[PDB]
Amino acid sequence: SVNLEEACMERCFPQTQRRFRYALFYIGFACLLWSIYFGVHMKSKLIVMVAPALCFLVVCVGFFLFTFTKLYARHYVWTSLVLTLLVFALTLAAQFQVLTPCLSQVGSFSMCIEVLFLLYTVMHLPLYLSLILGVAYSVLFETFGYHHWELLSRALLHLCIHAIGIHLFIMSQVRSRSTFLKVGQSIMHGKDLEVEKALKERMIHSVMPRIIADDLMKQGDEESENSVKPFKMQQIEEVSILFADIVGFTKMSANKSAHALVGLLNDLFGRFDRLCEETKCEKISTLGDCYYCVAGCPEPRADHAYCCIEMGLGMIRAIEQFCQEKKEMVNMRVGVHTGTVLCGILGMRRFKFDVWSNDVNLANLMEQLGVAGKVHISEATAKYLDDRYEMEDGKVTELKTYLIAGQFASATFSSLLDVLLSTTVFLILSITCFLRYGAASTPPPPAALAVFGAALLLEILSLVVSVRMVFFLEDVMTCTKRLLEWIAGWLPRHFIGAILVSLPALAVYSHVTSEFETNIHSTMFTGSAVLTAVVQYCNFCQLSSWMRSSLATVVGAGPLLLLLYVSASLIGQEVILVFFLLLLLVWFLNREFEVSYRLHYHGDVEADLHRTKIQSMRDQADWLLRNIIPYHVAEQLKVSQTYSKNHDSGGVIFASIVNFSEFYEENYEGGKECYRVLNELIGDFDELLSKPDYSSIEKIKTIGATYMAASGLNATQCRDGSHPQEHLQILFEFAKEMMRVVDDFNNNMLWFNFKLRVGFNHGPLTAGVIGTTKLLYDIWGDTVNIASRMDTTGVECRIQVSEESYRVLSKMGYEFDYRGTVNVKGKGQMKTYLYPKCTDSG
Amino acid sequence: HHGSDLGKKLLEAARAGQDDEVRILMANGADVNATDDYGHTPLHLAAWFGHLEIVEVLLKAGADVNAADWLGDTPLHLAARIGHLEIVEVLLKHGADVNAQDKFGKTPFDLAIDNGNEDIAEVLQKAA
Repeated sequence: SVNLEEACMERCFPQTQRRFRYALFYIGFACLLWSIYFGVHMKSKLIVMVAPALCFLVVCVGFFLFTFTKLYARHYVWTSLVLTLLVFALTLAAQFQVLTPCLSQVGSFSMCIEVLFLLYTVMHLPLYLSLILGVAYSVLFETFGYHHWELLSRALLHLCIHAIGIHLFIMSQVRSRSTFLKVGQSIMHGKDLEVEKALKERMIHSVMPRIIADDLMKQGDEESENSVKPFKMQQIEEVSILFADIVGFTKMSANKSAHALVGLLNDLFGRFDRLCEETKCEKISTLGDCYYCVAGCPEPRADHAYCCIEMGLGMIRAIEQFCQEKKEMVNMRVGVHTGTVLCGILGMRRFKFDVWSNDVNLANLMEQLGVAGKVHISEATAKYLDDRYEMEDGKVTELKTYLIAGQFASATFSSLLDVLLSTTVFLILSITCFLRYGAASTPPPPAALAVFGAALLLEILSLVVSVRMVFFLEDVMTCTKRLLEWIAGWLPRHFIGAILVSLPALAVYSHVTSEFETNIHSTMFTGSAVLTAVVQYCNFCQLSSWMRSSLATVVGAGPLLLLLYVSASLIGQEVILVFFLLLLLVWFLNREFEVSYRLHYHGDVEADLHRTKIQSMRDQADWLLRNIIPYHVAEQLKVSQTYSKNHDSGGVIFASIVNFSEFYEENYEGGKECYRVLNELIGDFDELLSKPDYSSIEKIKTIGATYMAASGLNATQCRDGSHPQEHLQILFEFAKEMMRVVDDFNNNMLWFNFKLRVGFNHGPLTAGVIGTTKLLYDIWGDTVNIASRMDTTGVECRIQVSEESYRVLSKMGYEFDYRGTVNVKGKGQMKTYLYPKCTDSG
Repeated sequence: HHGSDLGKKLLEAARAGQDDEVRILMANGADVNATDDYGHTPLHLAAWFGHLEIVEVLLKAGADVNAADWLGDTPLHLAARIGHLEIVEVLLKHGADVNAQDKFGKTPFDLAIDNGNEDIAEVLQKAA
């Protein structure tokens, strides 16, 4: 991830700049204080030690102005390198000329500690060079102080300091990486979410009209939004409805590849609906070879009949132009009607906006009764036609109608890390303070051993609690641990942290309660160890800032303010100076780390917020995709443009309520309740499909008040341990369960009987997808219209079956009775059989 | 109530006409106004199956007067739809409103008219 890990430090510049500038200010200020110390108060015998202070002041101001340059954006690393080399040399030089019996070890060790920290935190250099420079500095200082137990103690101090530093460095690195990664994820997600929104909106407008979609995408109906995870229907007056059917549609589908048909129909209907949007009339849907539209449905218009007749003429023009274009002699039956219609949406599966009345059937019939190439207008169309065209009356030769031919980063893990750190460094500091004794093996104070025991016990219990919580040990039981964990909120963390951060100061004061005022090495040792302890009080970054700062300062320095009176004073003034500087460091450093923790938290929350917002949108869009098309053609179009297929044999059933025709009482305003009841009925019908065994059945769509389904095509997978014909039988019991459900609802319906005509067939068919930027899956073939016509020549509560389907089912166990002989268009005479037996009295 | 097989069982006994079962269920703390999923009522079921004695049992069991289905019809409307005068009388003596209408938007006079029953029409036309 070289590009990644390069852009990472590409984005991290101004923070590094700010840290550098603070470091420079601090080092200059400390050097100025030591110049003042060496000048006014004491060391009046020489000017040797103030000139280096002045020159370091000027080099600091030089770097201060230097950072602005353009030869810095890829060179600041080595700039910090040269500055740290300068500091190295100056510090060792300030050490070199000592051990006269001229400066005590307290100031030397101080200036060592600040050099080491400004190295580890701010300079922002790689790890291995940093650590080798640290160990080199440590050894050089400790061996240049010689110009053995005390020295060994100082070395151990160096090791503890290095531990603190390397830990803090790693923590800063990890916290730096993680926030950039999280903000990167949050940046990535928004664009994809905006894309998903557009896809959802497009598909919604595809499946259902413009007006209701624009009214509802402001979630005017919360039920609609919860359903599309409900809506309303209306009744309207004086609307124009147009139908058109292909003449000789079976002829063009004799022995083709079933592919050119899909594309040519795509182009045809693209032209037609193109002209639709360019003529301000609204399409509804299609049935195979039939294309039909309405005018002024969502919003009535005053001159919708003119739009309808102009659509008829334009369709005539387009079909004649295509006939001249590709040379296929076809004509296009047209029917047109005007009247009143109630419009709405039925069902929750494959639901499509539609319209209903007797006038729609009347228009379809009057299309079937008209002549090809000329539109068959009605007297209802002629009430307000303004007769601006050719007036010609064309009637059936075998109602006042006319014919018109045109015109890591886990918060609880860091607790493990820093508790581990505190316990190990504290234990080693106690080791050295115990190691102070060389002549007397036992400590006269017992309080040192008591405090040692208390500390070791407290640290080990905290350690085992942390390791149980993180590793999920559950070594004894879970519920004991659970009531041993939940207590820690805002206050328990404050208080346990306060104790765990304070306690090293008490550890160092373990030994000072005894005598240290006689010998001179003891007091200097206590100063060294106490600064070593007080610097450690910064790690626990999970806590707050002001608490740890005030605690560290007070419980680390104030006791020395107390022990100052127990009288060596000049060493006192220098040591208060060094502790002033030390607290000055720790305040800024701990602030700098708390702010970074805060910002990391402020980022990760919104990362997961947007991540959860995307998922619901994705599932919603996928469900809408599944609403329209089968999954198979969905994944097929993911690498394609269109879909087209054929099946040499498939079963199909058609079914529609027959006694619904008298149930159109319109005394109620709109008659909406009956269609509501129909809606729950069809919703139950869809809920029937939800069974897991119903993967072999494809409900094609709802057609007005009818219901069409097929089978045996979704089964693309064939096994030799299977019979590939069971789809027909299972679909036959699917019809049976439909029969049972309608009977049960008729039982549960209050005083009205519902009966249906149902017809079954099977044969070779073809499948395709039509709309582009719109969507519609559909089926064509030779047996679909035959099945529809035979179902039309059916009997209520009777499963009428095609003769060949009768032959293939008679041996399957089901028994029927021959009904009669029915003559059908396209194929001629055909026999009919009935599934119900002895249903009536006779 | 919870797992209310009592409601469905009392409804099925109500339109079944099995009196002893209804009495036993009543001894079993049967919910008097327990209904189906669709909102039909035991009084309406009794009107459907014409078990008048069940109508009296339910009305003395603590039944309501303006029970409405998903179609919202009050039992007065249902009985005017049937054509049974006695059921209409024993329900209107409870004081069912005649100036109101269900969500179909029609008074019981209209439903008495279209169902061809005159008796209900003169019964209601005398009311205030």
